[PDB]
Amino acid sequence: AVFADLDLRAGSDLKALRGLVETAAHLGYSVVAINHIVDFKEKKQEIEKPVAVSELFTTLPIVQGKSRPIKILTRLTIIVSDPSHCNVLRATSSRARLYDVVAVFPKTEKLFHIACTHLDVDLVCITVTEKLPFYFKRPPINVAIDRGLAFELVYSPAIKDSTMRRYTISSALNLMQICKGKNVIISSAAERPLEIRGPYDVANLGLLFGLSESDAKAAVSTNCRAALLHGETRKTAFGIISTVKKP
Amino acid sequence: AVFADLDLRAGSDLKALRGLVETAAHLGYSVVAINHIVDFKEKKQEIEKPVAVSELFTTLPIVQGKSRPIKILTRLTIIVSDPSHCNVLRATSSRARLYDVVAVFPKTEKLFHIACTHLDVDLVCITVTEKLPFYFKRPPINVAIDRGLAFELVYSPAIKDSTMRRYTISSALNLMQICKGKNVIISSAAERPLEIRGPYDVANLGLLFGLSESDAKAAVSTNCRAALLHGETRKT
Amino acid sequence: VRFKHRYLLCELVSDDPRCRLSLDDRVLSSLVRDTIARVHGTFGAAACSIGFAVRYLNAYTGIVLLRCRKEFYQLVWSALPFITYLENKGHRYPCFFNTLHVGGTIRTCQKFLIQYNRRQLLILLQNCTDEGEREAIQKSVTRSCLL
Amino acid sequence: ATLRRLREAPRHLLVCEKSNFGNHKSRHRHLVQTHYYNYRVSFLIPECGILSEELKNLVMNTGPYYFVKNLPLHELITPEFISTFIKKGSCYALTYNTHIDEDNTVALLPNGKLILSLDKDTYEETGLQGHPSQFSGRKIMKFIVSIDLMELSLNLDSKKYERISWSFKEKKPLKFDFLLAWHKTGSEESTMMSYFSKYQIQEHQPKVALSTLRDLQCPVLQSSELEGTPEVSCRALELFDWLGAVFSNVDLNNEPNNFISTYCCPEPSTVVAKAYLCTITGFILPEKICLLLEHLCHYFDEPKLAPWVTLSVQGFADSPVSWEKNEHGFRKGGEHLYNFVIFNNQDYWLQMAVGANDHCPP
Amino acid sequence: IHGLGLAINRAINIALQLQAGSFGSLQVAANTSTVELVDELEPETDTREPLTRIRNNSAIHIRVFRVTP
Amino acid sequence: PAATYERVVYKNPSEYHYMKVCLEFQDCGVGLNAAQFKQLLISAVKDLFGEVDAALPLDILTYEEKTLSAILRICSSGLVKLWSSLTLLGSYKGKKCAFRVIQVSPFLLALSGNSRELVLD
RNA sequence: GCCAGCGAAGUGAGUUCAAUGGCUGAGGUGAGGUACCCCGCAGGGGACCUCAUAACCCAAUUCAGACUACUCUCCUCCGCCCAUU
Repeated sequence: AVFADLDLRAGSDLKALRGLVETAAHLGYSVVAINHIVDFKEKKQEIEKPVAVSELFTTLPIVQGKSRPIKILTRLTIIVSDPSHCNVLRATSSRARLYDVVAVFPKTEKLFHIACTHLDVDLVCITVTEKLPFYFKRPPINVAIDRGLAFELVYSPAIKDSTMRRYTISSALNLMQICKGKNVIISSAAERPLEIRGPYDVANLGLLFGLSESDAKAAVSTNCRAALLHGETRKTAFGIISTVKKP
Repeated sequence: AVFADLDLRAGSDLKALRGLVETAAHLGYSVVAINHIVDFKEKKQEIEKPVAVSELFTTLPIVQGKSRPIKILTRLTIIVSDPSHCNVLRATSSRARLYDVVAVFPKTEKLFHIACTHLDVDLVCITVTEKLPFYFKRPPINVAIDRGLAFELVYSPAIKDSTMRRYTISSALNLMQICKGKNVIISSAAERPLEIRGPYDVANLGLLFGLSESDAKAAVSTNCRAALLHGETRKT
Repeated sequence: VRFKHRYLLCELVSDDPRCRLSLDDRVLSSLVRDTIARVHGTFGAAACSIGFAVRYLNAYTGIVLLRCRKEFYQLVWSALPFITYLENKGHRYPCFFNTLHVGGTIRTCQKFLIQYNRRQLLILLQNCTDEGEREAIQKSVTRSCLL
Repeated sequence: ATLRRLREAPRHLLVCEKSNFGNHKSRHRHLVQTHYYNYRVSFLIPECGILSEELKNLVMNTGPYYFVKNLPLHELITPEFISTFIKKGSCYALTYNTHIDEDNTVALLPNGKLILSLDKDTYEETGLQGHPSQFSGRKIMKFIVSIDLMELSLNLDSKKYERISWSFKEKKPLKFDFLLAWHKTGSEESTMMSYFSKYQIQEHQPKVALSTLRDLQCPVLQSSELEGTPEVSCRALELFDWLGAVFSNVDLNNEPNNFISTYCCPEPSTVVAKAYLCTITGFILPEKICLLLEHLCHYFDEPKLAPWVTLSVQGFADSPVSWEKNEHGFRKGGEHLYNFVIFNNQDYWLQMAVGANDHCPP
Repeated sequence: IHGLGLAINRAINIALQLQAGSFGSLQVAANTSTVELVDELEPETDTREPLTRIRNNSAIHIRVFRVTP
Repeated sequence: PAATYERVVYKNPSEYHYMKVCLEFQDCGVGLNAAQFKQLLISAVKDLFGEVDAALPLDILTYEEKTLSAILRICSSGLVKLWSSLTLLGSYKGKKCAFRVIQVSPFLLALSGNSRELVLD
């Protein structure tokens, strides 16, 4: 029962990035992941040396739980709008095998179907900003629940405008009447040093979404475990993981 | 299955009074009664001929539902603040035996205790507007439900003020934790000619007050039927 | 693979009938979606906006048909008493009144509108007592037998 | 559907029992001795400005308790540790700050049953016979293994002992931070500091907070009425809501203002001039509470001015197994607690608090 | 509406209450006639034969129009 | 005096749920008040659940100014509706804030000790 | 190989811009507990209290049959490994 995972979308300086690690370590978070926003306009993919976790952190993260170090992982979130840009993402299966968990952000119903059936990703970002209606069809959902695909239902409405509170609750309740709530995770993309809540309080925002009476606690613990483990079988191989042990 | 029996607090003129009767006849109402405001300021006793509805209305109340005439009743609302004014109600009970259903408005929890036990009334007016301190106690509620005494909740939050919306929903839920919904009615006062709601509209407005999932429909139908059934033996 | 809908009827009962002429689908969609945000918060303002749409509206008659879900019909049907002050160029005070909450099923939702319309013209006979209007009632009965 | 679960309920339970201390079939001793983990022990006596010196020496002698950093599980199953503490008394172990629904949690029983709660990543690697504890839908995430060390002590060369001892040493290393304590019930007295000389053991004393509250508005009670008579006595449910506010420094009046506090006293009440407060914060042995329960039972040997006293013991929010069978989880809160409202006529009220996913014994 | 001799005591009752109920111009025309009624009686006896009695009963035909007011 | 035994097993008799309140601010200018914290609770539920749920029965207990710790309670219908409204930083003036919950238990006797750390070393 | 239909009111659900598996309370069965009662063979029954009752999925003219997606469950047939004698 690996508990209190995150998906943070913030990088501009090491002063604000280390502050989010110490703040998440304070409340309940044991494994903290960092996304990387890649757009289709710039066509830039900085994959080689993006973060340097062991080099640019001061060697000792401390949580109030088991007092274990934080498994700081680097994830990838690609804003995808055109099918002429996803071909570069399909070329990353053999060129650059980094960014352990890869998340995709679709915008087209023709592109949402191939991401859940044909494209090999780990999670799918569903966020609605500034009047983005999108229909949720049942055949691309019913295959993803057996395949192992999850959904980053990333919430951050309290940053700038209170009108963004409507577009998060509208798109989530469109999903809960259709997906039935098998593997849907929630996380907050925080850029400010106080935009993260405790994981005991996050589980009601998924119950604000509905999703269960009890699996809303498991939507941050159990479904985040199956979503992180989907990136491990995509990283090395799907059936055999060979690790080098040198004592 | 006598449905939509609510009460109005309305007297200014015959034009505004008949407009509320024709509007209530249009929606669902088969029993409409007129309340009279009696307080300790003026100390007036107009009991014999207050309105005489049957001698002024043009003899035909027609509804578009069951298509039956409306039994128009006369009810009284006494605002009581001091216990010296409560003794007036025990003196006028034998002098003028009118006003078939009697409703009283208490303000003190010591006076609320004798209203639920010793004072002979039929309904209890509970309206909290603009910071009225009145807390509810559990033993005076448990006697009134066994006696058959009802409790009012008169609302008009949608037109006049927005600050008055909060005191009608907060003082209601202080009563819902104790009374449990054995005999609770929810009527509405109407001074303007459009301050009334529909017959099935009260059934979600009681669910807006909470209190039930199905018995909120019985708060306008079943608990309102027990007012005339218990008040008829008090008159005779 | 299909959604279960709920269809609720409404009726504007008011004087000063210039308010009944100022009815539009753009105004009604901006009225109901705003008054849910005034009574409830941003939860019900968007939970009753993903299936909410207008389908049937007659400004000369005054019947309002609205769309809502099985899971969220209790928020729209509880926001109906708190609809006042339809602000326009003039001074208007309408107020909606429900008739019967129909569970989907448009056909019998139109059947209840027929029996409500037939009971309204029969009561209107003796109360109005107009010779020019009674001939217009006879035009309504004769054309209804031709249907 | 979506609107029902936003307002319905969480699961909570309360069992109220009245009884007699002089009864031969009373289970006031068996329910406390077989309650395994205790953190908060608080007792109240109204109208007590001068504490008795016998009770004051009992508060300062509840512990001590030890804390060992990074202690492995194979140390607790050696025959040297069993013959020292387990065979000659009752030794307790609780993994500190390892939550019951987040990480691995190992607990030790005085009957010699090492009952530990593991997750799915550890239950499949250790290879110990267990069973599921709470269903989380379909993906079962937690498992509990019960290891009886006293039955393994009869045959140390058996196949059951070598399966468990190999599973901790070379098969799966598991170190934890234990809250260790031992009750001296043996002939040869050996301290815990002499045995754990390798690891970082620290002797800790329980925190004692002594306070005196004035002008407390205590309710009126009748011991032969649990539901509460109207306008004469109070309900036993109403005291369990009132009692936590006195310990949390909440004793206010009605203030009609912008900040109205709608917390009324349970009526009918009685103005009590003095009230003694105590808070014993630490890893408390249940045997020390039994000497505390019998001293409060002997508090009414003399005619006292107080009508009733208080004994309320709050357990941890991290205890795997309490009340000998109940697997206490953690679903958005929920704690286990019991209470004693001791009267002058040897009668007591037993108010047991049940959390979210928890059961209750008689 | 039809009805026999006992039924026409209450078949007239549903027609007149429809006038105050439906509230519209509904013309009522009634037509009386004769309904024959053959009764058979036969005991369980070998020497007996069923004597078939003759009897008549009164009926009505209360006809409700839909007259345009 | 007498000697008897009674077994009554209640099932959800509480109808109340207590909450420990902890506040965190960015700037050091904490110009709050017990009357002003009540205004922050009403306007926060009004922005998510509205004016009807804004006047749910809730009260402030043992409020402190320096520590910014209080105790709130709403019934079983309003336990969910308070966690959601205060999650999205219902600030007073406009400076950004956070609301982080220490412990939740339906009784103050279970809330008074600790649930978060459970020993402070 | 080829050849045969009837626009006419109303399906123990009968919708068609596509109704209906509701809540509470008390049981059944499947685990757990008793300071309770009766029968007297250490035993058994009753009473009371806590909890599970689902997943797969949706009528569109209907029925029989094959195929496929299934577990709160019951019946039949067995395998592997652990431990015991």
